[PDB]
Amino acid sequence: FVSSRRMFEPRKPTVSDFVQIESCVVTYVNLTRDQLPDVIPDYIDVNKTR
Amino acid sequence: FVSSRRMFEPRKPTVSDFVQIESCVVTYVNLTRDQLPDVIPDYIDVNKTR
Ligand SMILES: *[C@@H]1O[C@H](CO[C@@H]2O[C@@H](C)[C@@H](O)[C@@H](O)[C@@H]2O)[C@@H](O[C@@H]2O[C@H](CO)[C@@H](O)[C@H](O)[C@H]2NC(C)=O)[C@H](O)[C@H]1NC(C)=O
Ligand SMILES: *[C@@H]1O[C@H](CO)[C@@H](O[C@@H]2O[C@H](CO)[C@@H](O)[C@H](O)[C@H]2NC(C)=O)[C@H](O)[C@H]1NC(C)=O
Repeated sequence: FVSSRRMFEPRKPTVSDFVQIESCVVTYVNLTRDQLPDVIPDYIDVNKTR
Repeated sequence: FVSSRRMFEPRKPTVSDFVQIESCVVTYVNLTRDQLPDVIPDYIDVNKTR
């Protein structure tokens, strides 16, 4: 869930809401190809659509 | 078109500028999926593409 830090406004995540980062860190939740759409309903699997 | 709240700089909107919302309200514009490409040139109908 994503919410304003000031105001609790829980919300589902968005693909555009995120940015890629060069390096992972130990605090990043582990995730897989299949899991990412589960976390992000907005995900687009180009490999599968192709 | 989307433009600054402060001033007038209109341009076509992008799905990247939008977000899901839990609750619809009667103020919201009724819309159809085929209108999404019409409303947003940046929308993609994933199901039909599949
Ligand atoms: C998320 O992943 C990082 C990266 O570690 C790898 O992936 C993990 C799922 C696990 O298989 C690690 O053994 C892999 O090395 C995790 O960071 C690891 O943390 C453990 C804790 O002791 C450490 O032994 C590993 O060396 C770390 N991995 C590194 C440094 O590459 C992390 O714990 C995973 N989970 C979360 C919630 O971030
Ligand atoms: C969009 O669709 C909704 C759902 O039908 C419309 O909401 C209705 O509005 C009328 C107007 O008084 C109410 O009587 C109904 O109770 C509403 N139904 C709901 C909220 O489920 C809405 O008018 C349509 N148009 C717009 C611009 O939202």
